[PDB]
Order: sequence, then structure tokens, then C-alpha cells
Amino acid sequence: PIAQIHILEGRSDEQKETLIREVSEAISRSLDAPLTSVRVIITEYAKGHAGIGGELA
Amino acid sequence: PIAQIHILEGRSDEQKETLIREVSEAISRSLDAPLTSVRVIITEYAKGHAGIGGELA
Amino acid sequence: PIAQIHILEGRSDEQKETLIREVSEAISRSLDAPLTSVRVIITEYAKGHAGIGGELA
Amino acid sequence: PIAQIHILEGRSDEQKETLIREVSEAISRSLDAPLTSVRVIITEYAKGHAGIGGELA
Amino acid sequence: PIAQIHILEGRSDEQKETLIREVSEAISRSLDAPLTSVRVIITEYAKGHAGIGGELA
Amino acid sequence: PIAQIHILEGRSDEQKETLIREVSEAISRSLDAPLTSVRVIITEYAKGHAGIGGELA
Repeated sequence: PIAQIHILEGRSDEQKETLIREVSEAISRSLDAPLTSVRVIITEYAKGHAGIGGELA
Repeated sequence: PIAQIHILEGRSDEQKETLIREVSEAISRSLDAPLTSVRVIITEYAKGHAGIGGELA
Repeated sequence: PIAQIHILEGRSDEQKETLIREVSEAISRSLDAPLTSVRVIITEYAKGHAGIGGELA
Repeated sequence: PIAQIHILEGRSDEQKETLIREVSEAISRSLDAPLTSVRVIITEYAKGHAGIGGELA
Repeated sequence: PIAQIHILEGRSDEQKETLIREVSEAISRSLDAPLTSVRVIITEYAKGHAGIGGELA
Repeated sequence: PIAQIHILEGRSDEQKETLIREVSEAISRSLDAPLTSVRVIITEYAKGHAGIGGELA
């Protein structure tokens, strides 16, 4: 299983690796899949690259 | 935050309902973000549509 | 330019034909880009495959 | 609904913000969906990261 | 590395199995990365879910 | 046809130039589609943005 998470940029390296760890675990439990097969890729977006209603985020 | 999770087809609706929730909870936790802003998208793949080494899954 | 649009399933082919045309025009228009270079691909998601707060839509 | 737009880098911040506004509106009309539920995320690609026929763009 | 290939629907399982192997090897080849680390996922699109120039494919 | 390739950063431009050309050709053959219609986009991921076992890559 492969997860691509899209988030707003600005966060520390501290949280984003925890995210990888926390999300990978949730996939493994939910789908009874071995953790070693779970992939997480994070993509960050700049202020001018994210919209919520036609307006910037 | 937006999570697109790619999984092999074969799971029950029950399992996939758990996946969305557990992953959503993990994301809210990891990024101290309000849960109500978290979105999850599941995409299922048939075995003949997924490869691991050039070989099917 | 390539647009991947993620929507809940349930619309008619007509609405999706309108979506492709109207979104394509806006991209060509917004980026002063040739319309003929614009690609749009729609991905529909079943009700049990989309989350908003860890819960279904 | 969630729209992912993949574009070549080099354009100004002014053009990319208009895109979010205009693409969002197009989605809202085409699918008779409330505008505030529409999300847009822009991804730019360096010239050496985009192909049209096996050749760079 | 993860490859997501977006194609028009209508092709045989034979062609898509050929696609996965040939594309995986090309990636493993280009980047001197283990073939066994290569993942490929295919997503097919119906006539009414793909646009070029705002018109259906 | 569109290929989205997700790779870890650190490789040279010549390798990625090879990748786009080489991968584009593989898709064209496999699906007997004109090469000039094949498009490829590469997305690179930093050390802290990729997970494989819940641990960084």
C-alpha cells in the first residue's frame, strides 16, 4: 500500500517524520498488511499553491 | 491535509472505513491539525494493475 | 498542464463532460497556455472511499 | 472535490493564484457543488522533470 | 520509487502486464535502483473521464 | 497516457533525462501508442518525506 499525503509547508522535520510513522502504522493495522510494505510520501505546498474555495490557504 | 491511499482491492467496506478513520486520526495527531480538516481518498487497484519488480501482485 | 480532478461518484456523463471542458478552458485562460496542451483526467470515488474527519461522506 | 494541477515552472505568482480561483469556479458550476468544498493544489515541475515524447519541455 | 501510470481504458491484461514489467525495468535501469524496489500502479480512464483540449478522448 | 514517477532526490539530471525518455518509450510500445502523446512528470522526495517501514528512506 502507498500513501501520498499533501500538506501545507511550514512544518518542522520533527512532525513530518512522526506523520510517516503514525500513518504507516494505521495502514498496517487497518488492512492487516505488513508494516514493511507500507509507503508514505509527503508533498508540501506553498502559500500560493493551495486553494480552499477559490481563495489561498 | 489530503491523504490519497493506494491499496490492492480485496478489502471489506468495514476495513476501509477503519482505514479512513485511523489514518485521519493519525494525521490530526501528527500535525496537531483539526480532524475536521482532514480528507482521505482511497483508490483500489486490481492485481493486474499493480507491480512489484515488474511482476504482478 | 495536467489536471487530475477527484470527485465523488454520482454525476451524469454530461456534468463530467462539462467539467472537463470548463476546467480545461480556465487553465488555458489563466496561464495563457494553449488549450490543446491541456489534459484533464477525472477520478470518481465511491461513498465508502472518501473521508471528512475520519468519517464517510 | 479535489483538483491537482501539474504545471511547468517559470510562471509568476499572479498567474498561479488566478488559476486556483478560476479552476475552483469551473468545478463549482459544472458539478453544482458549493465553492467552499473545492480544493486546488498546484504542483510545479522543473524543465528537467517534465516530458512530451521522451524529450524535455 | 513509485510510478503511477494513467492510461485510456480498453486494453488487454496482457498489454498492461507487459507495461508494468517494461516500465519497472526502465526505471530500475535509469536510476540504478533495485528492480525489486520498483512499484507500478495503473489507473484506467473511461471515454468520459479524460480530456484533451477540453474535448473527450 | 501519463506517467507520474515518484523518486527520492539525489540523482543527477542526466539520469532523470534518461528516465523520462526511456520510460516514455516503454509506455508507447506496450500500448502501441504514439510516443509524442506520452507525457512524464517526476517528483523528488527529501529524506524526511519518504517512508518505507514507518522509518525514513
